Amino acid sequence: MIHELLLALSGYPGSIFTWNKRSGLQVSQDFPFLHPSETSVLNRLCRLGTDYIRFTEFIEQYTGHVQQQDHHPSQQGQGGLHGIYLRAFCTGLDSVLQPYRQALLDLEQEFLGDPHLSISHVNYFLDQFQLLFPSVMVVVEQIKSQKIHGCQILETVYKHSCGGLPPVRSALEKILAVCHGVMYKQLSAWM
Amino acid sequence: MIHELLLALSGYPGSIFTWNKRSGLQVSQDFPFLHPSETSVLNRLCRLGTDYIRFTEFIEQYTGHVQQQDHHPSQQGQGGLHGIYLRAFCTGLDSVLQPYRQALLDLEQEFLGDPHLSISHVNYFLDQFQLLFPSVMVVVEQIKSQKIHGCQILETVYKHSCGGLPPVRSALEKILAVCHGVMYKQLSAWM
Amino acid sequence: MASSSGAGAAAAAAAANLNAVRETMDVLLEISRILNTGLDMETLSICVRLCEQGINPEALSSVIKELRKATEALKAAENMTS
Amino acid sequence: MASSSGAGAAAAAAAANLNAVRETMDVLLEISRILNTGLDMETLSICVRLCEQGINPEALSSVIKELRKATEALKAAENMTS
Amino acid sequence: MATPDQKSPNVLLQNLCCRILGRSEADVAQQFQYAVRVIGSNFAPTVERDEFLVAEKIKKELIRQRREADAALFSELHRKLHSQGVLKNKWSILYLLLSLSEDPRRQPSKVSSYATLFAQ
Amino acid sequence: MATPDQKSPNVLLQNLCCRILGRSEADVAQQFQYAVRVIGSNFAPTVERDEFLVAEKIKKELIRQRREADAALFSELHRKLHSQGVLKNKWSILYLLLSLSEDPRRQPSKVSSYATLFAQALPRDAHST
Amino acid sequence: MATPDQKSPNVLLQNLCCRILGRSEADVAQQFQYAVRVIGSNFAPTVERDEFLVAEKIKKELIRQRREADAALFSELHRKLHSQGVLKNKWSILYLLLSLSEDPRRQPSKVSSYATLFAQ
Amino acid sequence: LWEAALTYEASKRRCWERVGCPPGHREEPYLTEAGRDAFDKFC
Amino acid sequence: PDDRSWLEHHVVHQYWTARPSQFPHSLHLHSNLAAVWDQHLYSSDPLYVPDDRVLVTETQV
Amino acid sequence: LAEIEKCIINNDTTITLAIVVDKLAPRLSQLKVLHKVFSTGVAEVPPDTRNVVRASHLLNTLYKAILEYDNVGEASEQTVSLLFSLWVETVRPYLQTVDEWIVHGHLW
Repeated sequence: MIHELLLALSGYPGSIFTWNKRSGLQVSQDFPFLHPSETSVLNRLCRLGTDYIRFTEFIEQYTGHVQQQDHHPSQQGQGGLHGIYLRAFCTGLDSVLQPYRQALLDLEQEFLGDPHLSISHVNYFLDQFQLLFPSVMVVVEQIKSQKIHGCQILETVYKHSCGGLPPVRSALEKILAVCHGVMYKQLSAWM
Repeated sequence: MIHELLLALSGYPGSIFTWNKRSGLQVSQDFPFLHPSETSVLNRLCRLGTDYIRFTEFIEQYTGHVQQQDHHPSQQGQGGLHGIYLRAFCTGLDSVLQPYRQALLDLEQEFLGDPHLSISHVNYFLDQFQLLFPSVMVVVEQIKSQKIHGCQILETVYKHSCGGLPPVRSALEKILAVCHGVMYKQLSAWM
Repeated sequence: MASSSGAGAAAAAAAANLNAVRETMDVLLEISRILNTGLDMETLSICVRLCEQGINPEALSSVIKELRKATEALKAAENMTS
Repeated sequence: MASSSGAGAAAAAAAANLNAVRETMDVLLEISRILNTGLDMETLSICVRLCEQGINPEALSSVIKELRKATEALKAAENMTS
Repeated sequence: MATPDQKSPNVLLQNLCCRILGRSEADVAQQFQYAVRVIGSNFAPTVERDEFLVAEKIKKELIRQRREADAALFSELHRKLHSQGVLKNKWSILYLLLSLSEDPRRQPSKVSSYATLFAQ
Repeated sequence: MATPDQKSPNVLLQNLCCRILGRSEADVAQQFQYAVRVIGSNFAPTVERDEFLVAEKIKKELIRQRREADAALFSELHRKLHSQGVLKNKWSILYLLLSLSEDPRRQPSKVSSYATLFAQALPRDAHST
Repeated sequence: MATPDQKSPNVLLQNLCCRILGRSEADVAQQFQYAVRVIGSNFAPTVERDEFLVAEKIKKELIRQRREADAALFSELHRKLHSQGVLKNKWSILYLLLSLSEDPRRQPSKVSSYATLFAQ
Repeated sequence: LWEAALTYEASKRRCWERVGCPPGHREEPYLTEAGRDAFDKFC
Repeated sequence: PDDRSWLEHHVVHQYWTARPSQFPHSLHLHSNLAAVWDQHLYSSDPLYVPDDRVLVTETQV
Repeated sequence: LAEIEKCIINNDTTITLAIVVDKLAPRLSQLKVLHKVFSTGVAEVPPDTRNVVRASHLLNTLYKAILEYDNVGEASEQTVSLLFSLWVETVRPYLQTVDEWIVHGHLW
């Protein structure tokens, strides 16, 4: 069951964990082998997993798809995520999700090591990402909704980088560092 | 089998890899002990081996016989591949197969070192020759089919020297150099 | 809101399955009536389950016909002996 | 062919038991390290065998403490004579 | 492999016997044994295992029985069933239903009570 | 190829003395005799075979050393140990380890006070051993 | 010259059963008895005892299955086999191969678990 | 003896097909790749 | 074939062949998740006909 | 891939599908980029295009991809290197033809 849960968390929805385009990742049904309270807790973790899946979908939407060659590259950034800043945003998001992927693999290995471990151990171990991911998802959704383009995206990230969540602060600092690297590269080219 | 496979590649057909004068080296049949994907890999390797065998057969056909001192050397060129340039061509082909033989010996040493090695390692190691041999075989088949004779074969080699494969280009340069050495010997005698 | 997704989805799936089963049973009943097969809901459900379990339709049909003939012979014997 | 399956499975079970014992001993060593007990693997194994062999835990604890004090006194005597 | 708690073929056959005969399971034991023997026998493959061929055969049979309206209704119901996609073995159910169709005009040859004579 | 088997106390004590003193058994004969005398008349019918008391004591000790994270790790380790069925006398092993435990703080280099409390444990003495 | 100990058809059939079932000869005793009963039964002569007629029938059957390429391949393989002359009973082997051909288009009628009842 | 037995190392290979004894079980290579003796058996 | 069958059992199972290789697996819930899921499906929908599924090893996959 | 297969063959360590996917993740990303670039450079080229026209379309696609990956920065380094190698290889025949025209005065 843990392997299936991780696969859903790894982006492979199954018969237990159903993905809904509208609702995101959800537990598909009541399983006879789970206590309903255990089902409730698992779905509570599945909320974080759903956010992760939606983040991965966004990553594919903005970096995984070929940029339509609309002659005016400035407007490609509006409707579709496009622009070097958009690529930097996607790269930063993937870099921030890399530690989560590593933690998920470590959890899988640990659960493989000890058959007496329960899902509660994962819920403990994964709670840090259950707190981290929602804020970054909100920031990304704001970027998408405001159609931030070019360096104006950098300004928005800076404004969001001043958040109060220390882990969110560090993650946004990493993203801002990548964006500033892109900005500095452009500035280098100009100067 | 790996030793048997190399022997088939070394010209010793067996029960799994049969040599057919018409079909060349081929996997004899589907065996119950291999996955069909392994059968496909084996068939690709047998394709390479077939090309090698055909090259060796051509080498024997045009180089393997002692030159009959038939008084008229000019008529040998018509039916049979003949001429000093033909001998140079066969020598070049054997020289190009010499590095292939060396690579096969290195593969043999590796398989002796590790009995757990699989066909994928050979396919990786032998892929360079899997790319080299088909092009040279095509060139040789064109020479045979067009009955290129004397130094006019050299012109075809030049045409073949324009290939895109860097290793094939280098090999054809070596062969052309040997043929030009013979041509220069004749030219020296004349001049 | 997080915890609710498994049981709620299970309930929605069960309701949809029940409605689909009802629709299928109605279609099957209409087909049986048009063909004058003489099958009731329970017998039709049993036949459907057997076919889903892989029973040969020719064997199943022969068995059903033989069982009906045996039931008719038994009813005739019971009515003649009564 | 029948008989060979039992001895191989028994040997595998013994090896698994050995690995489990090793894991348990590792856990105990980690516990000692967190507790800064100062026991080495051989000493820990000897103590484990003694407790497993039925040594009275109050007696075992008193004996261990006395032995540790004696070992410390012997090490101090060896360092004073050196 | 989602095997619905399918009560054993024996239990299903017993339920079928009880329903068809209108008697309890205990009264159909000989009939249950006969059913088990019939079900266990190897049957030749059905004449048609193609849903569309079975539908066409059903339509032709209904037209031959002068049930053209029933043929159209059968075709429509078959289309609806195919679109519903709930049944895994449509060909088997269609073949069974076709094989079980009875012509209302041909007076059922009432199984003579005489079959009971040999049971003793 | 060693199979676990009950070996006489003399062999175990000899090995223990050898490893503790780091000398041959001939060189620890006096110490061996003293230990043998003390150990030879000591059966603990008074020890309550209850792991929970030992675990609680270990937790309290860890808290005293400001090692609450280590206490959690110890709890998890105890859970894993219970999961494994290698040890039968866990109460004895835990009691021995706790008695032989040395405080890393005694981190630091000493421990604040030793106001032993009545808390303690059970006396088991109640049974007719 | 001691023609390899070609074990009697009963032993060969037993080995074949063991291979097909993936069980030892001792586990297929009931199946071996069934095989002996089948083999001892009188079988009708094959419909066609002509190698070329059998090849043509195979090609026609493959065409009926819309496998025209497979029909051509079958005709070519049959010509090659006839020319090779290694097989003494070409008509019998062709009839066997025809009997063993399977239509890839017909969805396998999953054998109801109930068939096992008669296996005992 | 338990401690002499303690000095036994065991395979770290695990699988999610096995949970009761994850001491490894040697996937056992296949199609050539089991070495010369298996190839001779195949021949 | 017996020696060859013994090797074939010990040289990796014919699962890659259309012959069904049954392999022993742990029945633990975490290890038998496929079997437990099949059981739940079998328990949940009376219309569920079990499809023939090929069991493959994770290493084999 | 061969190194992964060797590690699988050794069977000494538990290798899971997740572990393999993660190991191939950088390679999988490079493969995705290569697939898109190849589709644009070759697959998008109409079959009836003149070889000169096919080549020019491929070359322009390569140039545009190069610009995109250079603007993508450090995260595309493996992809940028791949694209640079592709460009160098594709220009090798073109540069050779240019060289032959410049040196021998003959457009071969």
